[PDB]
Amino acid sequence: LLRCRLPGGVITTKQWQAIDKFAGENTIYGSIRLTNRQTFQFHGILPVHQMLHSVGLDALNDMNRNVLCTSNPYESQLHAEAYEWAKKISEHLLPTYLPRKFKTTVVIPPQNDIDLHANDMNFVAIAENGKLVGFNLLVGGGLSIEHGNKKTYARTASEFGYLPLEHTLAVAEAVVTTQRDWGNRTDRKNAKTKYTLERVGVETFKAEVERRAGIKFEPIRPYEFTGRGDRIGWVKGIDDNWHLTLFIENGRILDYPARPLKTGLLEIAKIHKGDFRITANQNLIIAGVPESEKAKIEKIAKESGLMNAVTPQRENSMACVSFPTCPLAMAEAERFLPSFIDNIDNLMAKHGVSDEHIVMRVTGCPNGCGRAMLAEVGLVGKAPGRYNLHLGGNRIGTRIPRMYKENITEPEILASLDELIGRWAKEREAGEGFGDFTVRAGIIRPVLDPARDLWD
Ligand code: SRM
Ligand code: SF4
Ligand SMILES: [K+]
Repeated sequence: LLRCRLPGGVITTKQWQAIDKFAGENTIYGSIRLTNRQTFQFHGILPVHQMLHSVGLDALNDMNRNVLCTSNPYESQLHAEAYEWAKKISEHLLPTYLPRKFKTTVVIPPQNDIDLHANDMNFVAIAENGKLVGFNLLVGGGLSIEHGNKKTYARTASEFGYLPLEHTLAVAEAVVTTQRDWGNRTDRKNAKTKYTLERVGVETFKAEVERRAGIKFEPIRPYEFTGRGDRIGWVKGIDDNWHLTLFIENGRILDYPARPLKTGLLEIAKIHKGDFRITANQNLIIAGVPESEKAKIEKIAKESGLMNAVTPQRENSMACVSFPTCPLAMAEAERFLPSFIDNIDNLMAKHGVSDEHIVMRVTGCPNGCGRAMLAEVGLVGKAPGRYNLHLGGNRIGTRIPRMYKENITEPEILASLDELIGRWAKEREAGEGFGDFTVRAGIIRPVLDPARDLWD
């Protein structure tokens, strides 16, 4: 288990060739596993640092995780600056010993693909005239819980306010240090920013950030999100450039019989002009393809099975690694997802909603790596073949799903979803999401204040 520091998930093709080689000749699984934090992982490393170092990559005492950045903004020009800022916060936060690991993102509305509410510190980009002018700071998200422990909880991030671009690093540092100092010194399970905020108060925390940063936040500038999914397929970028996002189930890059995904990405990397972007959804964007290069790239991706069409449901589903490599796994996630969505696809078709989607996620244990706690339908592993079923989140990821059923099996999960989806298909309003609907229809009470009403 080695993991690289790759802000915004942008990786060059040169770097891609060096990791593809290593993955194949020096690991048990021979795979490249894209993670939901925009970086990659090798599994079963049988040196790695000199390999990383040689292509300019570095492997992260440091309580800092990979800083995310919206990978494919609708206003393509905004990416360059937002990415430059992600990269700067990354290097800036690089060595203080934090009580718990600190997660940070730079978001570009209206896309919340980086799933901000799962993170400690978030900078929501505010642009004017195609230029970033500042950020809206949201602080305090975290998804990890412990089964049966009502003192733990998933929490969404809180809005602190707006800050001009210039005050970015000072604020970033102030948040880190204030969590570092105020973080719970007695228990590690209460040491996350989300716990500290609830202990001292958002306002008490905010006032301190201001004092330390040397500024005063301005009121939050309007922003809204419309989704969290990737833009699978070709999208027009700036100039004559195009972006091809490839759907990769579980982000597992390996050559399968008749679907050489791994060789396919290597072939593309060899003729690709720009670079690649690893998404927060475990997919890969072949970025900056000249219009003239579209057919060449598409030809390879197509041959390799990288462009095999899947349903919208599949494209919007996610699972953590879990078995066989995770030591904390309670139930299958990655290896369970595919056949599981095979089942969901059938139920979707049975209900005439095959063109629809439900943000469906499966996490192998309460730690929550699969981000099931921000899904419309989340599966939290409890034991082999068993999961806690949570319902009631939303498409954009701003609501925590309450536990609906506990410790049940797939046949039981499927039987419950069969009935709920059927109701949704027939009783929903125009454009109404499944999560919102379960809450509107009274199928599940909403979680309005995580720290106080997440547990029944
Ligand atoms: C690879 C990935 C899930 C995936 O399939 O993509 C993952 C994989 C692993 N996670 Fe994670 N988590 C991943 C994103 C996160 C997420 C979601 C996110 O960050 O977007 C969270 C939930 C949000 C949160 O932090 O609250 C998450 C919360 C945890 C926790 C709980 C931490 C806590 O505060 O309690 C742990 C366990 C721990 O460290 O105590 C952890 C533990 C672990 C490790 C590294 C297991 C371990 O501690 O030894 C899991 C490794 C499995 C394996 O064999 O590879 N992981 N994990 C993600 C790696 C991200 C990265 O590149 O750094
Ligand atoms: S959620 Fe649990 S099982 Fe899944 S990858 Fe994270 S630690 Fe392992
Ligand atoms: K994926």
